[PDB]
Amino acid sequence: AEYQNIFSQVQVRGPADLGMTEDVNLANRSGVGPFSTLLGWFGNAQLGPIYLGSLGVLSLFSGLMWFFTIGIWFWYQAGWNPAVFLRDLFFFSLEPPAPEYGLSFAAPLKEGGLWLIASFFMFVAVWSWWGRTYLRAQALGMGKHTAWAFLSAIWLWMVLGFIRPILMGSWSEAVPYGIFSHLDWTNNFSLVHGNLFYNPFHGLSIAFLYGSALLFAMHGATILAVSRFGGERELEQIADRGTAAERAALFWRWTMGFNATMEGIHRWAIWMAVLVTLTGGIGILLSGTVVDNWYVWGQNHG
Amino acid sequence: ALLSFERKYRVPGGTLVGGNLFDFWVGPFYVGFFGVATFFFAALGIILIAWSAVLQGTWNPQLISVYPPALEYGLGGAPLAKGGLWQIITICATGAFVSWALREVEICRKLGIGYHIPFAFAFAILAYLTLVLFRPVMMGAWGYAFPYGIWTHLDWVSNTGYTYGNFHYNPAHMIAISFFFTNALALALHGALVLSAANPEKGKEMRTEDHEDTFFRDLVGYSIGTLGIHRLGLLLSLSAVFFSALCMIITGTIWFDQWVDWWQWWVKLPWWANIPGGING
Amino acid sequence: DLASLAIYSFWIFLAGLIYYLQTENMREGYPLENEDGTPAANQGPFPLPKPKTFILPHGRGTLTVPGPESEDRPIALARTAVSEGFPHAPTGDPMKDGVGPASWVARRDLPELDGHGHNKIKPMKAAAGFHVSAGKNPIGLPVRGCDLEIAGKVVDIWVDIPEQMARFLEVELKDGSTRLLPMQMVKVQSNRVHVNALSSDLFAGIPTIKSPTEVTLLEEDKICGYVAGGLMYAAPKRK
Ligand code: BCL
Ligand code: BCL
Ligand code: BCL
Ligand code: BCL
Ligand SMILES: CC[C@H]1c2cc3[nH]c4c(c3C)C(=O)[C@H](C(=O)OC)c4c3nc(cc4[nH]c(cc(n2)[C@@H]1C)c(C(C)=O)c4C)[C@@H](C)[C@@H]3CCC(=O)OC/C=C(\C)CCC[C@H](C)CCC[C@H](C)CCCC(C)C
Ligand SMILES: CC[C@H]1c2cc3[nH]c4c(c3C)C(=O)[C@H](C(=O)OC)c4c3nc(cc4[nH]c(cc(n2)[C@@H]1C)c(C(C)=O)c4C)[C@@H](C)[C@@H]3CCC(=O)OC/C=C(\C)CCC[C@H](C)CCC[C@H](C)CCCC(C)C
Ligand SMILES: COC(C)(C)C/C=C/C(C)=C/C=C/C(C)=C/C=C/C(C)=C\C=C\C=C(C)\C=C\C=C(/C)CC/C=C(\C)CCC=C(C)C
Ligand SMILES: CCCCCCCCCCCC[N+](C)(C)[O-]
Ligand SMILES: CCCCCCCCCCCC[N+](C)(C)[O-]
Ligand SMILES: CCCCCCCCCCCC[N+](C)(C)[O-]
Ligand SMILES: CCCCCCCCCCCC[N+](C)(C)[O-]
Ligand SMILES: [Fe+3]
Repeated sequence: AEYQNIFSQVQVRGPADLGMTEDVNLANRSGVGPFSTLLGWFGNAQLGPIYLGSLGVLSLFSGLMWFFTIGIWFWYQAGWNPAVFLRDLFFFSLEPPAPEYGLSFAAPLKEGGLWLIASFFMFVAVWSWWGRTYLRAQALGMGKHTAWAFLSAIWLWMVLGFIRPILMGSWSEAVPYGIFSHLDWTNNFSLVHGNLFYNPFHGLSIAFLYGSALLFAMHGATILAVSRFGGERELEQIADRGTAAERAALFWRWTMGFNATMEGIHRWAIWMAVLVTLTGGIGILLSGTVVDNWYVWGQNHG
Repeated sequence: ALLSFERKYRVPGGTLVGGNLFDFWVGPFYVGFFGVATFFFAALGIILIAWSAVLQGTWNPQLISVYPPALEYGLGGAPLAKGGLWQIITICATGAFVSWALREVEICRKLGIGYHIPFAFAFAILAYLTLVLFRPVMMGAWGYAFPYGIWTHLDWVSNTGYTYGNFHYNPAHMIAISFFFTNALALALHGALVLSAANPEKGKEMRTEDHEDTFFRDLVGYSIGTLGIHRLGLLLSLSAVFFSALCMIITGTIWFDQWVDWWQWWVKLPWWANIPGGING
Repeated sequence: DLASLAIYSFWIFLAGLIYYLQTENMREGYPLENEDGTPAANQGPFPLPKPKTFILPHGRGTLTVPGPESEDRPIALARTAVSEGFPHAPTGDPMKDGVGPASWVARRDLPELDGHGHNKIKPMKAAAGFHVSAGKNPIGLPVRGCDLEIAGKVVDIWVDIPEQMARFLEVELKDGSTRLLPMQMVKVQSNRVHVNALSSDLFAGIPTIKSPTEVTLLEEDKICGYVAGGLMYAAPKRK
């Protein structure tokens, strides 16, 4: 049994790391938190410092409001009984206002008003966290990749609960907040649009989702296999290619006839993943707005 | 035919079977004994599929489909035209995959690297083998397996699914989706992080792995690090396919009713089974 | 209809994406060569990308890829056949000449610097505040080779300061001289550190570092190269 390098054999702690400074306002960075010996077997042990500016707190307030609004409703349904609350936890659901009210904000709370309220809160929570994702990068001088990639996730979300409800003229087209109920919605959606297995965007989204698990399995396993030559130091292997980068490229070239570079593999990676929610959001956006039934559409594309 | 740095790595040795007999390349491709084994198994399978296409009367790939023996044949043989072509192709596919994995182990040895890749591939091979071999054998007929066609195999997914109600409610299937969605979140992030460090603004210098850790700590108050994120990705992925295989090996065998109803063990727990109010009372 | 325009558009986008992605992954190793180092005739369908330039931190200069590709070292190998596609035999000691699984590349002879500009990898003695915080501390442990003899003893752990991670063990030989072994190639046990890749007589041969408080990217590559190459070449001394 040679060492496989999935868990560290020996942890090593030094002075807490307060990070690079660049242009970050350090007034907003918290203090280094504890050190997890548990986490440290797999990755970093430092639960060190989080930055919290004005966007960060806007995000955390809105996020909790959304989370609490759904929760007090769950208790109302549970009859304030803690045993029933815990029993029927996955069964509770905050449902959208019925089709009658359309795209209006005039529905009663015990009939979808709470849904609008929670959604407004989730809306500000998500876009402010996105802005946070951009600004945190600009402070450090880094490219905006993480922000662009996050936009693709926002796309699907944006379509499921906002854009497509508005093109259908009703808030009842949106997803309810609930564990079992948001699943039933998903099943119901495919059924009502003539089976999503016929949506050519759904099957593309699936290919990318599958391909993400394939790619990361490939990449992760490859960096581990060449970590005996310092493979994980990816940025330096980009600026000054070592034998880690070469052996990695060569494994794959000898296997499938082509290969990536150390930078290039991360371009493959960001795109494979990004196209999951990109293609997915287009396929949902078209469902019920332009195509009523994907079986029918598939029979005579048009 | 060679990368600028390639020649120093193309030395003799590392093969598992046959010595130096198959120790060579064709263009970029390494051969080896299992390179030969893969071609054999792949050619046979492709020939059997073409011959299965003539019995059907299409050469359209969107129509072609090779079905298992029907349930009547059990775990026994079947005439080629109605079951046996599938059964043999399945042996030819299994043979192509295992051979391919073992060919990766030989490429590993010549390059002096770890075995993580073959190891990871063997999880995909295992998921396939669950659907076409393990679950069929436990159930009692090859007919429970899936058909080799582009859309017909999707039909099998839909019909196997709905045999048990909304298949969302398979709890092992819930777990597998989590890893799938999480593994893609992680892949988006890892790729974006390295690229934002490698490609900063304007005429800024190349950032460092320190900036990468700072960025994430800035953002969510933690950063797992470069060794870690590669250990994570390998794990989320392999975990997703592990729970996938699991959710199917239990469906039709230990559980064969509607999956939604399994969740009544929870709601009929005696402490709260009868208490009025809620959804289930 | 709209949906048919969208899917047709997507397939054309995806093709330009695959093209972009593949040319991006041609910034190293290309153009392709024949086994004699001359430019191969068939390069495939994709052209080389327009070069890009990384501004390296710490005034270390500039990198432009794609650019002139050369090994910048002797390759002690010889053809075993009259045609393309066959193994190239080591003409000397593959371990010592640095070929095959023992390959290294001529990386820069500077150490890697962290974000602030300090050496990334230090010995722990010179690493202010760093300590073994979990697992068996290897320092002081005898080191065994794949022939079941002792080769040395661990005198220190060299750490990645930004990663807060053990990258090497420094080992002392009968000489009194030390070597670096990579963490990834050793098994830290309760009574010893075991090394599968190397037998005891091969520890002397490990590339030494020219300054005893820092490793360079060139020396990391020669050391890691040397001990990985042992899995193949030290195998008439294993089990
Ligand atoms: C295809 C898109 C469909 C849909 C189809 C499904 C299906 C199908 C499944 C889920 C599942 C999940 N969905 Mg959903 N879901 C949609 C949109 C959403 C959105 C949204 C867009 O805002 C949210 C917040 C969720 C949230 C959730 C989680 C409750 C759960 C795990 C997600 C995950 O692994 O993230 C990964 C990353 C994270 C950072 C996690 C953080 C989020 C927290 C809330 C996750 C808790 C998970 C929990 C600890 C373990 C699973 C539950 C237990 C088995 C009881 N879904 C739409 C309507 N969703 C799975 C599930 O298990 O539900 C029961 C599942 O099987
Ligand atoms: C995995 C769980 C289910 C299942 C559920 C689904 C669902 C649900 C969907 C697919 C979809 C696909 N499935 Mg399926 N599928 C299963 C098992 C398989 C197996 C198998 C085990 O051997 C294969 C070969 C495939 C292959 C495929 C592709 C035709 C298609 C694209 C997915 C993809 O991008 O992969 C990720 C991998 C990569 C990007 C790497 C490249 C792999 C290429 C694309 C493989 C294509 C080869 C194919 C044409 C067969 C050639 C055989 C011989 C060489 C002639 N499925 C089982 C039964 N599959 C999607 C589709 O588009 O329907 C048509 C879809 O919506
Ligand atoms: C019976 C079910 C139907 C069906 C109905 C649907 C529906 C409906 C949808 C999908 C969608 C998807 N389906 Mg389908 N699907 C079926 C069968 C399958 C099968 C199969 C049988 O093997 C597979 C592999 C898939 C696979 C997939 C995915 C490719 C795709 C979702 C991508 C994603 O990552 O969303 C996960 C990601 C998100 C939802 C975005 C999340 C973004 C936000 C911003 C994050 C949450 C933030 C929030 C503030 C919370 C943070 C705090 C936390 C709570 C802690 N489906 C059948 C045909 N499927 C989706 C799609 O893309 O359609 C094409 C979709 O909406
Ligand atoms: C209507 C459909 C039902 C349903 C019914 C089922 C059933 C039934 C199954 C799944 C399975 C899966 N479901 Mg479901 N599922 C539904 C809705 C969903 C939703 C959703 C609504 O959002 C999602 C995200 C999922 C997600 C998932 C995954 C967890 C899982 C598929 C991954 C997998 O097994 O890979 C595993 C990967 C492989 C088998 C591929 C192996 C590849 C091999 C080794 C090599 C191929 C080589 C190739 C031929 C070479 C070609 C290339 C070149 C020519 C060389 N389901 C609804 C409720 N689901 C499947 C599963 O869990 O499988 C175990 C399954 O069978
Ligand atoms: C291409 C799309 C893929 C993807 C990518 C992706 N997602 C992203 C990003 C990217 C590139 C980001 O940069 C961004 C991120 O911040 O990553 C860490 C994000 C993100 N994706 C997230 C979730 C997520 N993404 C999903 C999916 C996907 N994201 C795909 C796989 C899903 C699915 C599968 O449905 C989920 C659940 C978030 C972790 C994060 C954005 C967070 C956000 O915007 O919310 C704002 C803040 C709040 C709501 C705070 C309240 C949180 C809780 C409701 C309360 C509990 C927390 C509290 C602090 C108390 C703790 C007490 C405990 C005891 C509980
Ligand atoms: C941990 C599992 C995850 C993963 C990982 C993974 N896959 C891998 C690897 C790894 C680590 C490789 O090293 C290996 C690779 O070489 O990648 C480029 C591979 C690989 N994963 C592949 C595909 C693949 N992986 C899949 C899934 C997964 N792979 C998961 C996401 C899927 C899914 C999601 O469906 C597919 C389609 C291949 C690209 C490659 C293996 C290629 C190979 O085995 O070559 C030998 C075989 C042939 C040349 C052809 C044989 C043909 C048969 C004889 C006849 C056809 C039979 C078949 C059943 C037809 C079915 C068709 C219909 C269903 C449409
Ligand atoms: C323990 O006790 C406490 C107090 C903590 C309460 C417990 C909390 C609980 C039990 C929380 C449970 C919540 C759950 C499980 C939520 C589940 C959500 C799920 C599973 C999926 C979410 C999908 C929803 C999406 C896709 C919503 C998208 C919303 C948008 C795109 C924005 C929509 C915005 C609207 C309509 C308003 C627009 C307004 C303007 C002015 C722009
Ligand atoms: C419908 C909105 C979709 C937004 C998609 C944004 C594309 C971002 C692509 C990933 C980042 C790419 N890069 C490196 C080319 O900049
Ligand atoms: C499915 C993608 C496969 C990519 C493999 C590309 C290899 C091209 C090799 C061309 C040189 C010639 N050959 C095969 C005769 O040796
Ligand atoms: C062939 C016609 C053009 C189709 C569109 C091509 C899309 C290329 C996508 C990659 C662009 C990348 N980027 C932003 C990094 O330059
Ligand atoms: C999803 C798989 C996409 C594969 C795209 C095609 C890759 C083949 C490129 C071969 C280029 C290399 N070569 C061998 C000529 O140097
Ligand atoms: Fe990486």
